[PDB]
Amino acid sequence: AGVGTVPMTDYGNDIEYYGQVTIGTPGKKFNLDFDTGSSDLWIASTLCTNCGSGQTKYDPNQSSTYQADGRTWSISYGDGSSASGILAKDNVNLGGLLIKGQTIELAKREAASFASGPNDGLLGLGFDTITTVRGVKTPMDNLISQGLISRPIFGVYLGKAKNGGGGEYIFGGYDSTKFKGSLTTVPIDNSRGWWGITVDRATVGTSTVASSFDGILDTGTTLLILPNNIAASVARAYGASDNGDGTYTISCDTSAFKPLVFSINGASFQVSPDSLVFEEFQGQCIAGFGYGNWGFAIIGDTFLKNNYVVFNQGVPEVQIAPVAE
Amino acid sequence: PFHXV
Repeated sequence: AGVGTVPMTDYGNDIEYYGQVTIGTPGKKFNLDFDTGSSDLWIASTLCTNCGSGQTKYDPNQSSTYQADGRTWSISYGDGSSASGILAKDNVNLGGLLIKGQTIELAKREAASFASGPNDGLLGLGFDTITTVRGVKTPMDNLISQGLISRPIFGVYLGKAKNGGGGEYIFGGYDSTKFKGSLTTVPIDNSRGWWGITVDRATVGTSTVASSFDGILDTGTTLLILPNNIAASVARAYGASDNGDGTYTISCDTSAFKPLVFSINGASFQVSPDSLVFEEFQGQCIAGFGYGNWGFAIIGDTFLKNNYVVFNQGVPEVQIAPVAE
Repeated sequence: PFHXV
């Protein structure tokens, strides 16, 4: 793969996307979930006492570039999953870019959901204002300051399991074979440490289901999570029924549905009919959109697997275009 | 589903 190019693996039905990262000297390969909603790089380690037997664990003793650190860390994600441990320093190779002396977080403890998932840890791609430990420079910060990328951007392509899966992240560039037409520039609000954008409106056919709302681009979230009123409005347009747990039951037959269209900075971006269904279990389908009690939307994989995004940390801003498919 | 902070 080209310089800074990281091929991704699509886990299950577009649940998450992970890539291989080499840490240490000589180094081990780790499968990390690439998360634009967080800013900590943590990995399962041999200091962990409740980690999965299937996870690959970082072993300080086997890295000649390991450097001890006296600080501890703890994190808790949006769904309550958590992990904790100690800080360390080592080299990280991201698509051939060798970041020297990156602060890495070794887990001593992790939630059962991490122990049973496909990840060895997470790579945070949010802004450095939300690292859990103050003074920690994120991998993007280090790629820029070490001169490993000449433009402070990363291009993101998330594939659809229905089309073969895959995905690809490119640090320092983007790939126009993955999208169609012209990219639309959208300003980013990073005041809360996330990639925040404003959606002008949302329509289903001729119906305006929502007026302008703010949301965050989160590759680490599976669904499109909307504020309660907006979610209900969307659900009514598709005849979806509320499961009372933040999810909806929708018809498995999407052949009759119109796309969920977002108007962003004057252009149209959509959630295609097929993406309206997340998963099918014993003939019942769970929708690709859900609800949460926040005033902003979490624009997750349901949306990102339909739209290519170029993330620019420098401005900050994003460039979006419909996926080529 | 997952909900990454």
